[PDB]
Amino acid sequence: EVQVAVAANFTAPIQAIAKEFEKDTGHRLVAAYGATGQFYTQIKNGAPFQVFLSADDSTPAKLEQEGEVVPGSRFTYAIGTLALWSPKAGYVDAEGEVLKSGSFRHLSIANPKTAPYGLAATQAMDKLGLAATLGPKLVEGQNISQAYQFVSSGNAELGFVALSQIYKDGKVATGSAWIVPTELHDPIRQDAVILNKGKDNAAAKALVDYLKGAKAAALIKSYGYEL
Ligand SMILES: [N+]
Ligand SMILES: [N+]
Repeated sequence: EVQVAVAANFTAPIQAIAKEFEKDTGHRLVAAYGATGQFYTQIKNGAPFQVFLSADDSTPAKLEQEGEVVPGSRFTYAIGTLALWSPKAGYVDAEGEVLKSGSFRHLSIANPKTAPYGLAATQAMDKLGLAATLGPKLVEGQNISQAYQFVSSGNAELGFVALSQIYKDGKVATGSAWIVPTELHDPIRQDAVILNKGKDNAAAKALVDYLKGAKAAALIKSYGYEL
């Protein structure tokens, strides 16, 4: 009974939370996935979403200034991490020296105009002093899921991906990765919000309470997010 717009980094997490949420509360979570920025437009245009799980905090804040949000509704549900990643175990070294030494032609990022995880990537390359040399090599996905898939499918040698896409059981579980240290970019604070069409909706209220709950908190951290 709850239409949720879900930033692509949070695709697998919400599919998992949706299964326990349905069983526990009886309300069905119907999720659309995509870039935070694309949902900003859809919401502005009348999309039926009732809850919005952003990959940032500024987009929910922007929507509230423009009257699309229930005041009092904004909270942080997860804090993400950026990783440089390749499915090839020898390719991305433990310190990220490939960004400086590598011979790759394609570096995958999510569209930084719509994807907070892409913005974190361009902040990190900028603070590394590598924006001018890596810029020509960039290939932009429409969201962090597409950016990841470019690397997984071999359309780019490596990419800046969401930790949630490669992390299981407290560990990067596949390929080779460098965890981007936070000082290189703004913390990836991911905020949730009840939208106008979710005001006074029982499933919407149940969901945000659930996201703050014990079963949701354990799943969220199992994908590498901090709370
Ligand atoms: N930056
Ligand atoms: N820091």
